[PDB]
Amino acid sequence: LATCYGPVSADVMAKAENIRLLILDVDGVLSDGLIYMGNNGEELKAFNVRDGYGIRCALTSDIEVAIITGRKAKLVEDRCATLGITHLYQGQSNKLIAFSDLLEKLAIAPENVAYVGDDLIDWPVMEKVGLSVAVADAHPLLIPRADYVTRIAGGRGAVREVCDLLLLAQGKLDEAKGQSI
Amino acid sequence: LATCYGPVSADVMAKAENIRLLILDVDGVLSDGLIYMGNNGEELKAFNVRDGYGIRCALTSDIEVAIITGRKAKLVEDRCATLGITHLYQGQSNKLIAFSDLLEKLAIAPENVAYVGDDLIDWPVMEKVGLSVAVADAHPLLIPRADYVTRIAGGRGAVREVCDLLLLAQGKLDEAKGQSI
Amino acid sequence: LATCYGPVSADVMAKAENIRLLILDVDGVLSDGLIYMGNNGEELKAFNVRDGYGIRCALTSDIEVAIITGRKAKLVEDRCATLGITHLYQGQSNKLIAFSDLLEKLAIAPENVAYVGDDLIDWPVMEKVGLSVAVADAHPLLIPRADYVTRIAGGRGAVREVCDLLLLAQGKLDEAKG
Amino acid sequence: LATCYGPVSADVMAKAENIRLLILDVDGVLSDGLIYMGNNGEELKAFNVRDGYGIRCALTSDIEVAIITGRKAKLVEDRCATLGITHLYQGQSNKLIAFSDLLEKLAIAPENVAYVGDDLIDWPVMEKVGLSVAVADAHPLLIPRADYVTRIAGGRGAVREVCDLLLLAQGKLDEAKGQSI
Amino acid sequence: LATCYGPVSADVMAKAENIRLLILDVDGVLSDGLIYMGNNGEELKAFNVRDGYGIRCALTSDIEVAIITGRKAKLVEDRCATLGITHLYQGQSNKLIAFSDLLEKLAIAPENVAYVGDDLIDWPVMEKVGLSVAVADAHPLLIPRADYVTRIAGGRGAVREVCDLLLLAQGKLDEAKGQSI
Amino acid sequence: LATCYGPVSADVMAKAENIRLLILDVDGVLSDGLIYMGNNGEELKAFNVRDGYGIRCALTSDIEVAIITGRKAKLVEDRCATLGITHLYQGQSNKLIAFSDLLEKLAIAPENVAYVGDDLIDWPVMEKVGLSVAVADAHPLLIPRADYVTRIAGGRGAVREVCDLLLLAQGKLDEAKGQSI
Amino acid sequence: LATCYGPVSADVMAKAENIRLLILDVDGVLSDGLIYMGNNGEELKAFNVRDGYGIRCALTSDIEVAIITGRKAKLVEDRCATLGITHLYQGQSNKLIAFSDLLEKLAIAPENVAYVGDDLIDWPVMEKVGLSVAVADAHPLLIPRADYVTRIAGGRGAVREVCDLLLLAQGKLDEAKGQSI
Amino acid sequence: LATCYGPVSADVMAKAENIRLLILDVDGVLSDGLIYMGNNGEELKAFNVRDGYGIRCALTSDIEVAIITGRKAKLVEDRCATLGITHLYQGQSNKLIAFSDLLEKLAIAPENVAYVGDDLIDWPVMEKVGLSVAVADAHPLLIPRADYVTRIAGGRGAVREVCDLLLLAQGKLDEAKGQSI
Ligand SMILES: [Ca+2]
Ligand SMILES: [Ca+2]
Ligand SMILES: [Ca+2]
Ligand SMILES: [Ca+2]
Ligand SMILES: [Ca+2]
Ligand SMILES: [Ca+2]
Ligand SMILES: [Ca+2]
Ligand SMILES: [Ca+2]
Repeated sequence: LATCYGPVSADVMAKAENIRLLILDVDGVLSDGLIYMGNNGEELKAFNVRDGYGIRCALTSDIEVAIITGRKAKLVEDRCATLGITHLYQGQSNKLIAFSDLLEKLAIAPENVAYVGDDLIDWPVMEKVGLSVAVADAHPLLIPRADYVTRIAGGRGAVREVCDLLLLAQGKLDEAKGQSI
Repeated sequence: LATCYGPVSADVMAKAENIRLLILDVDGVLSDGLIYMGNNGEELKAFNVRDGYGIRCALTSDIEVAIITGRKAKLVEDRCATLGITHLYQGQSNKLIAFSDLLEKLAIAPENVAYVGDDLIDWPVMEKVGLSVAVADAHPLLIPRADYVTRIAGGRGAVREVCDLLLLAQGKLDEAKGQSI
Repeated sequence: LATCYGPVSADVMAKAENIRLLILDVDGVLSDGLIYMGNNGEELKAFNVRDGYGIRCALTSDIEVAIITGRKAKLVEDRCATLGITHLYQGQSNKLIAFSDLLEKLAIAPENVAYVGDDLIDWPVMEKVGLSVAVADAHPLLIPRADYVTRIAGGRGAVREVCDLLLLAQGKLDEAKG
Repeated sequence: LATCYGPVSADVMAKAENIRLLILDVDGVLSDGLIYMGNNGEELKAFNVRDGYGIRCALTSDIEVAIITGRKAKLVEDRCATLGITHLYQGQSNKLIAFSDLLEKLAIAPENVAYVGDDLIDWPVMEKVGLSVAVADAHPLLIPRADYVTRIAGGRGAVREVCDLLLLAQGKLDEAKGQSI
Repeated sequence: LATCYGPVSADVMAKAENIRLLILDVDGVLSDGLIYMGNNGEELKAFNVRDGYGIRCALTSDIEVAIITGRKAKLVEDRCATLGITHLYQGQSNKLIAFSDLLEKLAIAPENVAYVGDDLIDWPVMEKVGLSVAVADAHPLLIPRADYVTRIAGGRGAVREVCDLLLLAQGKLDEAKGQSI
Repeated sequence: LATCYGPVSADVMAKAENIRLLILDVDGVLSDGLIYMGNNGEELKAFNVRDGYGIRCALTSDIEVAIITGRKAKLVEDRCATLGITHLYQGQSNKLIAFSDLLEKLAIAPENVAYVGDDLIDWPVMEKVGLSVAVADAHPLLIPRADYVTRIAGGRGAVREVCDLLLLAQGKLDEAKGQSI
Repeated sequence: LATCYGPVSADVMAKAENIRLLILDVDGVLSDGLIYMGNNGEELKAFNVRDGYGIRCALTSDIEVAIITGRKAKLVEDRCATLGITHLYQGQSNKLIAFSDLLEKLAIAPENVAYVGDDLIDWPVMEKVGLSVAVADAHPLLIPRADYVTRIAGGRGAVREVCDLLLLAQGKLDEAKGQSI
Repeated sequence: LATCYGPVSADVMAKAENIRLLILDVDGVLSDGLIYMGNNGEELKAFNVRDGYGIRCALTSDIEVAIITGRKAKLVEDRCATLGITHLYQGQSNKLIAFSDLLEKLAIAPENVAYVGDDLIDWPVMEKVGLSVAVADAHPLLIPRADYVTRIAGGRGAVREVCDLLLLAQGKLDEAKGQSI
């Protein structure tokens, strides 16, 4: 099965077909893994607009989007607001707790869940989900564990790539509309 | 014929000869597709100074330069001011509305218009223009659709490349002068 | 739409749908452009096995395969014979002559012909065909002229890529065998 | 776990551990996919010496090496004789005849069988084996189907790579000895 | 000996086993060598979260992490505060003074120390330590002097690479746990 | 002769031997050509620390460093202050004026001057100096005009590279000591 | 000026404009620098067909082509015969001897001569000619010495590139025609 | 000190200054690792002529060049003949035997010997010599063990690089005169 990023297995496509919830890591997935820090305590993070468009397409194609992140920042709240992401868990080490809460609130089986991570701290959740995704430049020890490895790096369109994959699998890609913000 | 970025087709050269208006996307085209967000509500974007030089050369050589963007930020208005861009459309989901508004105000035919984009939301406009351009690292589904694909990535000199192309085709490249800002 | 080598335009896919004959340049297209010459007058040329599979797929799926070369070698006859190619023109400077001979013999319109080339001498023929193809590492001046530029280089699987494209466009890719 | 070619999944390492027979494709796997032909009818094929060493290590460390190829030439016979490969099947469209012959002769289950191929014609065999492998530069559609994809290209050491993996997983790589021929 | 970044020498793995103190450069090691400066006198630097996870792993595994910088910035104090780095030295031109100071305070022999640098100013200290490390994109002249050259660039996970190496050498990597901060 | 960035011509080394003044462009030479802008008028630019070390080595080794830039920002003054650069020209559209002034004030012949540029507006000055330099990623049309093309891209160490070259040509490289700032 | 291989300097184009004779190295220039030797005393060498087309264009556009090679083989004579090269010197250790003979025979000044080489043994002749050319993958010490360094590697179209440059400079490229042999 | 392939360590250079004997592997060192086999029992192996020039330079500069290879072919004898190599051992599985014979015959201490290899079978010999060299594309497990790793791949100029290194260290590089064969 061909995609606009390269061929994927029938098994990966079958997994993506069932996804009702896409959970995303922030650092190294939605960003390039950097943290910008200033002398007056300012903190910045870079997000990618094409990911934003992808998220918008998913959110309006009956695919819920969630975020579970180890750090905690107001800027992430602002980013979730502008994209319309209502499910946000910040400052969590053991991400299994947020994951159990998500499966509870949305009444959703783990087989209908996809997760995109970039480090070993993400694997406990990724192990349980229907479609585990590692970004192109994730930690070397995570890459072979995931169901699908993206072609695009974290913060460069890896999330858009996953969004495109889910929509294509469900026959929603051609008629998908979002906002490139 | 020969350009400093590599050979281009005669058809692309001929399209570029009639361009009286260059419409530019912002995110992914004039920038590398990143939005910097802070904890105090700050927002940054990165612009390329060699693109600035190209835009100046275009404006000072009878080629109007316009911007249509899906995002809305004051920093964009500032950047347009410093470059002497007077045509700015922000927060536009359906870019056809703004595109139609531009052509009626400037009294210019769609064939005399070039558009440089990076995502699928730009295509409805790009389809109608004389010279459609996708940046090197545009969305993979956009690339095969455009009349021309730049060698240089978004935010790295892709706009300059397009400006160089228009000027050369119009025999203005030798005499064109600008400010590297 | 989507291909295993990456996205292609609607216009290119429409062109590939109509192809009944694929004409192939040899040097730089079926080979990496190299000529091996020996002291006893030996001559070798390298061919790609995956191109072979693609040509066998096309030939058994209603797509005829032809060759027009500027060089002349017995080894090229041997290669065609093993692949079941019957239309071979060697030592052809002006490739337009061999081209007209093919359209006549097979009773085929130039719109239903694809040509894969790598140098400027191939252009007079590529201009006339429905689907012109330059290989990834073709001469720089030929590349922007073609309808489609391959992702794979000459002798590396560029021909297989084109066979894949024709069979995909014709809905034959799944069923085809080589 | 970690290999000298990069991390592999526990799944691949566990599959490699269980392997008693290694079936190898020739063209595009043991060679770089090229057929060198001459005017007098001479034919050449190129092989990699570091692959040779790996085959000698596998054969000396209780792993069988077998070849199923669609082509037929005397040179392939000669290569196998220099390596001590006793199981060779040439000129076959359907590689399932040879694969099943190899299972009855060695009394070996499909799971203890690993296959290295580079094209779609190999897939029927690889589908049924314990560890299916595709070389780095295999046909794009074959790549996502394999359990393992080699880092090294066909004819460059993709076979050595698989031999190194088979030996590592079996704890034989430390004291494995071969001849670089 | 196999790591997830590729093979390392037995001597490097032996040196890495004895490490109780890891001293790190900031600029070009924890960052990509860039200083972001503003008109109101702002200063930003970028850090890598996967480096943070590595640092947290070392500190919780009996490996002290310290920093010696030639620059002085409040932002760096903040980054150290998040990671649990208690030994910070800023504004220091001659890094030997800070180096001698650390060994005296921690009662540690130089052979039990590792240093990760990127420029020639780091060498006088690196020469003395048990394990000297130059990052992948360090100054050309520093690279051949170091015991180990990282595969990953400064600011992109070179520090995490060293942490992973130290933990594997000491048999602590499997059980090592940190926070991606 | 051999340098740590690769071989250089005998003419380039002879030209570097005579250099008493190094003139640098800012944008695309000391930076990667990006301008960061915010919604509150904030302006940011990124500088490279290893460039800073080079400039420090040059200034302390009897090579004067000057800057001529077409933009104007306070942050550039802050950078020049820290590096000890006293010759700065901002908002300079025609760079030939600042060049004439520098030769006048410092009593220096153009043959003893080096200029590092990245765009075509730099050329009128570069044409007159003893050693003209284009950065690796300078505008395509400037590259073939320059006496030397750096290996390193602008804002990534292109200036450190030129600094190393001048110091090597003059036999000051080993004696050179600066601050990594 | 712009070429299909990228920009070249005005000085390079001026040198190319005067060229009446192009002299070529064989090994590393017309070939990829390989010698194929066999057990029966067979010797092979690889030539590039697009180089042959370029050579045919040169000879038919009032540009004499000649070869000076340090080795001697009958295959080279055969190659020259197919291309119509009539000036061939083999087994040539001091290439200045053949160079003088050629210039005497054709009554041509050193300035009207171009030489394409790949190794240091070629420099004494290259130093004297109007246009000296080192191929992209020439010996690293030769590269900085040449007037022009080709973009394309030896045996891959470096000679075609030089032919293309001479024809363009002399205004003969559009109407130049050869045979792809 | 600095070389035309990049900086080497002061240790590697000091080792290179003592080298009187250069022992070379064949397959993967003087060639790219390929064995060409034919239907009528023909064998070919490709040699690099720039390597030949380097070997000629070594042999004329008080550096003996020897060969120990695991395979056995008349073509290798022919290649040694043309280069003037008289010390050739073929079909050697345990290379320590021929190594002991060499040191015995030439009356040379192992510290004054250099070995260039590409696989693990070379290591027992490399472990004993003064300068062990692994080629750029050697087996991954060999690379970290060698004193020096070449920039150039086997059969592409790796041997030339080593020759250039020995001559440079002994002050004979500009001196060096050979035949490009
Ligand atoms: Ca993460
Ligand atoms: Ca956009
Ligand atoms: Ca051709
Ligand atoms: Ca195969
Ligand atoms: Ca530093
Ligand atoms: Ca600039
Ligand atoms: Ca040569
Ligand atoms: Ca070997």
